[PDB]
Amino acid sequence: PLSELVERGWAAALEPVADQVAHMGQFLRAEIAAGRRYLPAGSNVLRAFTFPFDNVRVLIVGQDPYPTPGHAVGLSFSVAPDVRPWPRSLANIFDEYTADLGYPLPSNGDLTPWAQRGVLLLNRVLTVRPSNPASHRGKGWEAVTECAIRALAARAAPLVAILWGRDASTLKPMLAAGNCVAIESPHPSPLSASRGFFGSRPFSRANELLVGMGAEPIDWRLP
Ligand SMILES: O=c1[nH]c(=O)c2[nH]c(=O)[nH]c2[nH]1
Repeated sequence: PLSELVERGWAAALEPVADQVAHMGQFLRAEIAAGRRYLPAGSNVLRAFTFPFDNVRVLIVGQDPYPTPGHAVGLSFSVAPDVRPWPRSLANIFDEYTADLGYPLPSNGDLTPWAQRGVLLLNRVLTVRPSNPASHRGKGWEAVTECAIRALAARAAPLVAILWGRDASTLKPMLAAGNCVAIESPHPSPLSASRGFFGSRPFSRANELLVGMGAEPIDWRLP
């Protein structure tokens, strides 16, 4: 029952895909029964939707959770506070963080503070088989996250989208079709590094766009 698993706003917003969420629940049970594992932990799978739907001002889109055991924590790109070294994508994100914003290197890879402040860290696919990158594509997550993005875009509220998962022509449509949605283009991914990602200034440009739409900027500062 969605209201059990996600925040009040999110439970209402995701009502249309409530059965598909239940189905993914049956999928993950079937995987354990079949002797395959999944990440992140069951209690972290919908973690992105445990922060207030109404407060979201930025969407960061990834593709799939980290396939390495102990990395995936149910926020796109985030890792648990004791994870070191950081995955490549997150080191790349943090290099852009310091360059764009001028802040020092974060103390750890926990992006929880971004989530608390209205950054939706959403992966298109919300589970993965450990050590098998992108193993859960086409298992039914795509409809769920599409609806989430659709719902978010439909709010009479400012939204900036950052696309770090390369599915631009998949996602540009839903978003472009909302009232007050700005999409950061182009769509370099963290692993494209110095071929487009570094200097993309996603953070400062999100804040310029929010203030331009009469919204408060995000405080991007991590501890
Ligand atoms: O394209 C991606 N790369 C990652 O390294 C990653 N990590 C994550 O949670 N989502 C994504 N998406």
